[PDB]
Amino acid sequence: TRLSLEAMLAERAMVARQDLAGLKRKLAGADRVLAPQSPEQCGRESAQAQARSVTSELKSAVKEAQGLEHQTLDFLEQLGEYPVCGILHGDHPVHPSGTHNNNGKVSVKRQFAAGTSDALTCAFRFEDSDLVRETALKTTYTDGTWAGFVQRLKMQTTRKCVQEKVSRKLLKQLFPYDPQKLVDVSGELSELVLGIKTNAIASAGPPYWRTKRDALPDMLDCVLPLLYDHIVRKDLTTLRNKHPELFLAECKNKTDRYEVESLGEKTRPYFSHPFHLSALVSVLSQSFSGALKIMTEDSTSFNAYGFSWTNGGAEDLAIWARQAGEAGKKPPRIACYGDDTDIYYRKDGKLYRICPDFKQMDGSVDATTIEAVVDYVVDAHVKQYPTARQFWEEVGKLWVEMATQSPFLIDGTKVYRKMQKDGLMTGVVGTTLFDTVKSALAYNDWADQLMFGSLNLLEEKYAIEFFKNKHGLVIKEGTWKPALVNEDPGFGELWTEQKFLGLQLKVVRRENEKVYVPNLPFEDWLTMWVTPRSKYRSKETETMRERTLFDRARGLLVTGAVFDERARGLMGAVINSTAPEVVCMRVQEGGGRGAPPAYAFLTRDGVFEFPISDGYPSYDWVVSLYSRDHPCDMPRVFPEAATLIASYRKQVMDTRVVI
Amino acid sequence: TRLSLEAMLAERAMVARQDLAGLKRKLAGADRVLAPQSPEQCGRESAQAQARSVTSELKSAVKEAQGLEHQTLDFLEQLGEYPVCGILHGDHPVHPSGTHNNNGKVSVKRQFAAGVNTSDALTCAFRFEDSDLVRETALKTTYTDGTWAGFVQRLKMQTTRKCVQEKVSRKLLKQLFPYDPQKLVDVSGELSELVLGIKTNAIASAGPPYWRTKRDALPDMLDCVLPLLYDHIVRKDLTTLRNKHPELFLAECKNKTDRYEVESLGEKTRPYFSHPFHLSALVSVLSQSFSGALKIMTEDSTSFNAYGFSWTNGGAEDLAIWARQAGEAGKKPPRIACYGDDTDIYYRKDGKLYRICPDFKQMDGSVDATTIEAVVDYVVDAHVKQYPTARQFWEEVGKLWVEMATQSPFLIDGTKVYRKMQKDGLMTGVVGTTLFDTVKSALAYNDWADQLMFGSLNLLEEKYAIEFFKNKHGLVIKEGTWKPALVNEDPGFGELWTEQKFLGLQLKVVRRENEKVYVPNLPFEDWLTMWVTPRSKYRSKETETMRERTLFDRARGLLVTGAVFDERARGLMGAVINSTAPEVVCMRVQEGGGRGAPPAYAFLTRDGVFEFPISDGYPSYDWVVSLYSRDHPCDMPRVFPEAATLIASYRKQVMDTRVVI
Ligand SMILES: [Mg+2]
Ligand SMILES: [Mg+2]
Repeated sequence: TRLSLEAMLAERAMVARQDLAGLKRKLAGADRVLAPQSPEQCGRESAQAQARSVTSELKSAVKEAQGLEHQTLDFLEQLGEYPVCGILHGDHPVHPSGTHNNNGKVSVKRQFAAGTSDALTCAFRFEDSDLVRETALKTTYTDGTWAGFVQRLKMQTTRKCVQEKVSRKLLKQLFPYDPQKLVDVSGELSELVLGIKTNAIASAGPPYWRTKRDALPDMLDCVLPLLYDHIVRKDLTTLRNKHPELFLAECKNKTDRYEVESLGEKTRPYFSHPFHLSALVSVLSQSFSGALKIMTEDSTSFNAYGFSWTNGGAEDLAIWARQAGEAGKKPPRIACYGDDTDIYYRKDGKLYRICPDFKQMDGSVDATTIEAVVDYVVDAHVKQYPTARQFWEEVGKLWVEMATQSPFLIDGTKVYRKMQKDGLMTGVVGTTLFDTVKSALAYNDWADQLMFGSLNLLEEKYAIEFFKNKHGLVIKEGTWKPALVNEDPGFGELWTEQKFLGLQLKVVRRENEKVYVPNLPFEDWLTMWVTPRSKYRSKETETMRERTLFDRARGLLVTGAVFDERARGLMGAVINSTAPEVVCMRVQEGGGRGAPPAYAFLTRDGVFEFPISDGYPSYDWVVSLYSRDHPCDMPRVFPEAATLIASYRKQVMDTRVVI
Repeated sequence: TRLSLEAMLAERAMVARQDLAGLKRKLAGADRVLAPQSPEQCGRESAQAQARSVTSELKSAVKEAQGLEHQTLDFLEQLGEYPVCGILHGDHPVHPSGTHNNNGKVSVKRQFAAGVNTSDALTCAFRFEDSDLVRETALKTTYTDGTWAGFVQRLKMQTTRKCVQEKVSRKLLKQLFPYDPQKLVDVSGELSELVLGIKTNAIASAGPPYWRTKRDALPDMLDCVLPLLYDHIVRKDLTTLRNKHPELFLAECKNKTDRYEVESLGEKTRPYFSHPFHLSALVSVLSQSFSGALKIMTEDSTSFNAYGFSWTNGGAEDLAIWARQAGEAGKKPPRIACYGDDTDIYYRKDGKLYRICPDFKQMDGSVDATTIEAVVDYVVDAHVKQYPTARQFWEEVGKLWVEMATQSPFLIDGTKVYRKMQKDGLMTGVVGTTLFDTVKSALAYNDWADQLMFGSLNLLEEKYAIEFFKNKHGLVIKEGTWKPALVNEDPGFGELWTEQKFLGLQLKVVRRENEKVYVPNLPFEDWLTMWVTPRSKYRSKETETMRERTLFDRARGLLVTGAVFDERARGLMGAVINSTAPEVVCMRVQEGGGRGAPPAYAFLTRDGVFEFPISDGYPSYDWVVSLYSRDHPCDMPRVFPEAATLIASYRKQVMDTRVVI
């Protein structure tokens, strides 16, 4: 008696899905269920050479833009230099020795490196050569450029803003929430802070200069109680003046997909705040976003922050939109998510959709909006939990400061500050909500003006002037183009050609029912496919790179690529060309279910889980994800994999037989 | 990727306990709770040299004994050679290519290696204990493969003894071995699910034709051989299978690596038989179900069965309560408990309680075929009476069980296949060995007890008892081991019931709060023998960390088994625990499901599974006594009370959000 044979089998299975050579051998000749795929266009040698040619040209384009000189930073206030923080936690300084330290002053260095071929090689292997080359040459995943970084930083720290007229009553109307879903912030702080969610590998900011996971004990055990003590004694000025690095941010260039042709003019900045400040404010921010209604749940709400497409969401959007009324008679339907908007109105009874773009919206976010949002979120909590009002009002003051006036490093030891409170410091906790409110306030006023009779605000020329003069918002010319909505699309038809949250809305068939699903043209799926958000990693083994392609193919199929013939066929070719042992190996990501899709708005929580790491997204299964309460199993690539790997298939052996 | 800080901390803690360098640093100034310990007696240098001298002398004794010539194997029937099994499972033969194959015939090679156990534990004993005693104790016993000479000598002894057929019926077995029929497994279920329920040792040999560990051979056994076996059972066609694939019924006769007395290495090495996995797993359905249903003597006063007795949670005291019911010899029934070849006998003479603990000499040679067949029939009948729709299948399995216990062909060394000349004599290692031994012993002691009631009170005396067990039951009682002892029926704190052992342990009373607690006990010298003779040989790639952690785990196991109740044994184990490095105490460990390897002693609990509460606690007197107490639960003390927060580098501080500012 050590263990049951059943337990023995279970343990053998765990080890077996870790033996790639063993999986290869045991899956040999197994029945494989193949996804639909496009036919091969060229051989491995040609596909790889064609991908290398594109990559070489892009590397050259990046190197040239990265060589451009950049403007001076004179548009910011200069604050001198900060001393490296000396606070100790036990045996070590919280600011690690010999890092981010130039002769005792805090220092940083911006990364603009000039360093994706695997996915591009696949696209050339299975898709049209000219189309793949032309698409892949337009966009690249890059650190960007000094010149474009400074240009964009200037644009969002020097804009003339308009202070919004906003009150708690108005925000209740535009952003209703469920008070019973707010976290009880009159509880103990440690336990509240331990509840916030964040990215384990994101930077903890100054003074930690480490990942959040590495810095977490220093933040929790050492800095947070120090911060708390000075908050409640109203003594933050002493802490700031003695330990300025505790309130210092870092201004960083965002590595991202960028258009090759504007690399020299556009790289997006964002700000990385100290871990203790962002974690503390996240208690309010994440509690509030968790409690917000979205527009499909409450027709007075302008909020789409929280909207998600699966489980009927896509159709919820359309049902909500069809309620839009005749302009100048009845309310339009306006949904705001960060700087993204979906606008519906009727003219002569016909439904129209507008999907305009703001230019560098964060530069237009005025300080009055920022303070009103903080006050609205704080007041929501203290109305429900009034015994903790004063503590969280102090936190709200920290939040406003972080969003508007934190000092920050860029490159070297020079500390900077924005000249004015106006302009949102992108990346601060709550960025998305600040953007959403500013947009909704502007569109709410727009809708009021329609009811006042100014129906020419339906027209681009006057709309652009209105948003600029009355709200300090820049609507990109050419983006205000009302489109006739196909209100009840037929099978395979689009709602409109416009995108919201990065996706089109389409109707497809399941049985004989219409299902609303996300969609994109092939070229847009291809752009995402060929520009993975990962740099050359020598660590990445052939097996890991092979598995990455499989996971990314699954992710795009679930996001809607299964509903485009070519995109579906490309992802299917990737899946079909994945080795059996790579399909069936044990994987870490997704809790062993396989890495979830990159697209953030499939579900409200943001966490999507594949049912199994060795399934693939068939049309039927993905459609079932977008249908309401209509479930389908994810199909296995190798139906017999479990028993093949275990080298055992149960046979019923009856003990009751006559002998 | 996106996680709560709470989950982030939990994940950090997991990583932290795998980083020995980090643990060492974070536990450096940690406040340590010390177990009671003996003081250091000599330095490391002197302790290692003294240990080296002992191992060197033992290695020499073993090599010489292993050189002794062995007697011939002519006392067995010889059956020729068997062909290597050719059955394929998918892409491979069930009998691995290029192993156990001599020109197409099945072959084995007995291992009699000259490597003893390790010297780490012996070094600790020299470090913290008296030099003469450690040396004298260590020279007496060694963990060894044994010798050819002793192996064959012992094999002959248990395959050639004249046995006495027992007079036994289902009615008598019901009387001596009551069981709960509702606890029997429903063997009219589907066979696969029944076989997947049996428990065995993942790394034991799967036997012929697999020649692999049970873990490695399991899919071959389950998916390939078992259904083949099943098909031939239900078609009454086993003869076809045996004649075509004889390796499917072949056993291996093996020398048991074990602790052995150095001075008898040449005369005594234990044989046992390793049967094919498919046979032992199939029969284990009945055997393990039956032992799960058996009553033990402390639950039913008619039962002679202690197979299933366990010491913790009041068991030790249950034994004493049960024993005190023994009556005046020749007037009222004694109290007799049988476990394998071990017995505990109680009777009263002039009202005074006496205890006998005799030893059988190689009892398996004495187990007669009538007893074996009766035990199988009783176990089968119990199941088919409770589950009558499966009578015929399990009656066929019972026939296989009897063959495996009495007549399986077997290899020893080379290709020669042998068989025991007679049915009599139990093939030690067959599934059910313990029960077969237990029934044979109980049948004999039941007859002994009957003779007392008939007036034969001279059977209380060794001379007449030994003659009776030989002549009436073919059992050999070892001279000098029938020595009735006055029992201390109500021992005071620190006092023994008797100095005798049962299941390897003495019975003692100790104090907990203000109550008496009955606990297992041993003299220091016996704990020391076990401590210095680990059941493990030298293994390369066994890092110092693993070796240090093994000493820690073995010290815990001995303390829990009863060493905490002997002052010197407690002090030696405590010295080892206290000298274990903090990072070794607090590191993450695999054994015991992350709680630390459980004690080697098998009878702490009935199911056999013992789990430590935490891998970084130590067994204090208070905690161990609580395990033997009837309910009284106690927490296992941590060696480093602050380890968790030190390792996490975080200790919660209450920060009130309701403050006025
Ligand atoms: Mg848009
Ligand atoms: Mg005994």
